[PDB]
Amino acid sequence: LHGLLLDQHEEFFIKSLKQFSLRVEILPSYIPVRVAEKILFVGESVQMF
Amino acid sequence: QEALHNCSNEHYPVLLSLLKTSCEPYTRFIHDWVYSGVFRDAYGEFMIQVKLYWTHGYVVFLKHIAHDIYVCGKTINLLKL
Amino acid sequence: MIHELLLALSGYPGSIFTWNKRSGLQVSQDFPFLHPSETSVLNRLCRLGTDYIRFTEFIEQYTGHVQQQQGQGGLHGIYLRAFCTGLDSV
Amino acid sequence: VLMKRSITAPLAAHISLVNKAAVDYFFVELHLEAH
Repeated sequence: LHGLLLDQHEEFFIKSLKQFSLRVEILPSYIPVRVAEKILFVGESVQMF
Repeated sequence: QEALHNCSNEHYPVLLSLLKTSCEPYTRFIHDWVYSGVFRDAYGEFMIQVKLYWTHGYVVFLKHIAHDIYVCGKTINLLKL
Repeated sequence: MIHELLLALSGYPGSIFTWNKRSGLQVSQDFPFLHPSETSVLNRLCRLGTDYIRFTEFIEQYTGHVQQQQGQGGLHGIYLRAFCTGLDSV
Repeated sequence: VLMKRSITAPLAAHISLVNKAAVDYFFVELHLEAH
């Protein structure tokens, strides 16, 4: 909702335009890739505007 | 900074209550200098301090608002002159 | 036997149930005052306190040891700490 | 979450009102625009 993170030096399967990249390898298998793409898109979108 | 460094702890609401009263004086400092333009000096522990006459020495919380207050007080300080 | 067993099982090693890190809790098993009938039931009870001491040691070692943390998930990170909290609550 | 949404919000809106009154005070009273 705010594009903010406090996580330093641990994984959360995500790392104006950019500053987020998809950690595809670490991702939980029981949570699909498809929703994580939407999540990455939303976080980037909120950071942009 | 201990707050942003934390995200979840058994002392996380405890530290929230600690900082919430540990920031009680500074909000009062800012509530002085904006509506009066004169802050009661303690020891110079206010983060800002003090012809065209402006030569104020200025050059953590958001410094995005620090310069905003730094200009918001010096203009009222000119009206006192 | 009465208080000593509960003291061992809570995770305070005594002089009857001697803590090692290679054999955990262990009966002294060198007295002819205790016999093979009670010995076995006691060893079965020793297992639980051994595992318990391991659990509490890991939880204490890695939760509440730093402010909140570069990085290795098996030693650091929020997720390991939240694991130790869940393990303590179970 | 760590943020200010009840402290800076009734404060920053007042800062701008002070600033606009001062910018007004220069022009319509001391006539800098005529200089």
